[PDB]
Amino acid sequence: QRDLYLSQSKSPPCGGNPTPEMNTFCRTAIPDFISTVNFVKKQNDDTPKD
Amino acid sequence: TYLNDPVSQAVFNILGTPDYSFCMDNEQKNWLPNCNLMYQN
Amino acid sequence: QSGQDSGLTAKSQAQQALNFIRYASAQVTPPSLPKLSAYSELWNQATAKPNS
Repeated sequence: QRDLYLSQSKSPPCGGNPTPEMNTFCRTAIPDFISTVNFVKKQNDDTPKD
Repeated sequence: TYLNDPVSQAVFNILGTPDYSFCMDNEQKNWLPNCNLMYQN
Repeated sequence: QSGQDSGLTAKSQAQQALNFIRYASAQVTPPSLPKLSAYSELWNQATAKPNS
């Protein structure tokens, strides 16, 4: 979808006068979703260090 | 400047009167502070 | 002549006839041209590159 929007830069939504959230979506890329899940780090965060 | 003949003027009015949506955002929600376009409204 | 301080007004007999022609020929209400968003969406599909 973002590649389609980029190839449609002149026209809306990324063009014209986009809404601020639409502009933010147009500019920022999407990160890799797999790398955001790590059970060890999450459990360590939940557990108190003591 | 304007076209030399009234009938061609009417034809250009029919062909080239943009919609009011061209003086608003792509979400069709809010207007624009400046718009030289002479939309139908 | 000076009848209306605002809006489409005629200052002469010839301009009165011209204003009548504008009114009777339905030139004071122009047709509705396509919405910006809808036309952009349709045209982007219409001018699509071949298999790209």
